[PDB]
Amino acid sequence: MKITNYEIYKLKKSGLTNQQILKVLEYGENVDQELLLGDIADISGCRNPAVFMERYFQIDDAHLSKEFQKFPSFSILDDCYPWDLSEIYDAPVLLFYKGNLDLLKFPKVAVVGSRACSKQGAKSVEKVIQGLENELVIVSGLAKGIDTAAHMAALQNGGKTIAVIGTGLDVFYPKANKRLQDYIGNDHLVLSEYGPGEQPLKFHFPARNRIIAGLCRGVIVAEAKMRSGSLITCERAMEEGRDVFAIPGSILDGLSDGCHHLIQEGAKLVTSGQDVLAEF
Amino acid sequence: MKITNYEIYKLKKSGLTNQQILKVLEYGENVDQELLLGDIADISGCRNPAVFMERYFQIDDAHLSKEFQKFPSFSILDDCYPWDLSEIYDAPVLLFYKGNLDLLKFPKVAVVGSRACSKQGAKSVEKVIQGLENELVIVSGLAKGIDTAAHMAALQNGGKTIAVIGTGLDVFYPKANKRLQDYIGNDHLVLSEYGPGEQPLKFHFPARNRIIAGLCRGVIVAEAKMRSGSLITCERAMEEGRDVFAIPGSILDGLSDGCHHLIQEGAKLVTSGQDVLAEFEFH
Repeated sequence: MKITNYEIYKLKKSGLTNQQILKVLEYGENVDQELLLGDIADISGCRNPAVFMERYFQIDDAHLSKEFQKFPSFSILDDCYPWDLSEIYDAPVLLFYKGNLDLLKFPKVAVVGSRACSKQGAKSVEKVIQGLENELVIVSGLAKGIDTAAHMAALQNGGKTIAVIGTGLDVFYPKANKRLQDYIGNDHLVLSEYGPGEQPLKFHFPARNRIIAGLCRGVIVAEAKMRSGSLITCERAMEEGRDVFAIPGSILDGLSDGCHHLIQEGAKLVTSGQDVLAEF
Repeated sequence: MKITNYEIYKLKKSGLTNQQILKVLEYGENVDQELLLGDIADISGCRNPAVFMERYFQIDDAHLSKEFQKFPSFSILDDCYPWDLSEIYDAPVLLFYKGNLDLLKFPKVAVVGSRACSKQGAKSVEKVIQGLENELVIVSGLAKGIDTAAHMAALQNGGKTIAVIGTGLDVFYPKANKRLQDYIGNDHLVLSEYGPGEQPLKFHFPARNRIIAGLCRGVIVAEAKMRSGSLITCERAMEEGRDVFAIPGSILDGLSDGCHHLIQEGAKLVTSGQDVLAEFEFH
């Protein structure tokens, strides 16, 4: 069989992990993605090949084809799949989108931070983004706090933004961002690994963060704490050889302890967009 | 003539600069500071040797000896002069003091910053000093703002402080800090290059800063603005091979811009006294 983007989705639905599909596609390369089901089951390295195959055969192709086609997609096999993202560990094998794929061709910068951000924190992000002078596409995860402030700031400056989410492209999270998700979803770009109707499950968020970081050469931090999600994203981005740009804060409040730890560990302290641009 | 501490003061009063006296004392070493006036005038490298010698002879020794003896002193020739301060360019040749010289025997850290700091800036300095756990003598210049908060934090913790002033030991600048200067002079140590009745002249402050930095193995910055006095002290401390520990702040205020610039340039970002202690050069 020819492994198409629909087949990649069908393999995920049959129980194959992203790492298992990566092994299959790695082998399938020098054979033009023309592999037998018994070989796919073998190459994948899954526990019970007979269980995977049974799950594959039980799939109602008519009902799955409708589901797969609800939102457009692209895979690691497609030419449009960005270079920086392919280089990461566990690179997403298939991504569903809503918007203009042309945004993936321009230079990108990630922006992460506190879900419960201060008014100070949000202004700091805006100030840094304005100073970027629309030279970079703002990549963030649409969650409450500085993610929202980073999206809004790139929009107001007359530039372009990419959102990457932890739900299906039809589900909205956080509930308040429905309008903002819909807007970027038309004029800009919203990316997701999750199919229609998939819920904001806890594990989807650290997973989604891997894509935010992976898409960009650098990550901008603001108001990150000592054992926060933003810190984990930056520490993992540093491991992928990506630049971390940390915005400092007060040593009294506790809101910027992660940013300060990152700067001590080698990250670049940033005060303006020019500080970010000087490194890029 | 034998160059004594009184003679060093008399040379400063005759028009010789600190660098000029430093050249004289360097040459005078292998001759046990026994040089004649014509040689002192020559070695110093002053523009007009005849004018220096004239001025030296016009000095009323009785009036000057009373002035010199008003407050005790020590010079670069004395055993008590700290070795770290001797290593700087243009090391003070003579220092007048008020207090306990024993404080010069302990490990010291400089604390510099904004004259017009914020309440957050002062609390940042207090937090970092508290975390030092009285392991270091707090060296600062008695200026309003960060300097005052540095001295008070040392005092409250039950620690020791050294003040380096830009006036005479009987002059108080700023006027509001009189009680603090008087107390530091009583229980701690106040140092000055300036003789009795000398006023807070603008140039006295950058000069005084060279001693604050020179005395210590590290400098702590808080709320240093761009093109500020605190930044200049740190940039020169970095040139002298001293560690600079910068306390970060908001990127909005403009207050911590100098601290942020220093961190970018290689200075250590600090959040506690433990962060300072972790990287501090002791012996």
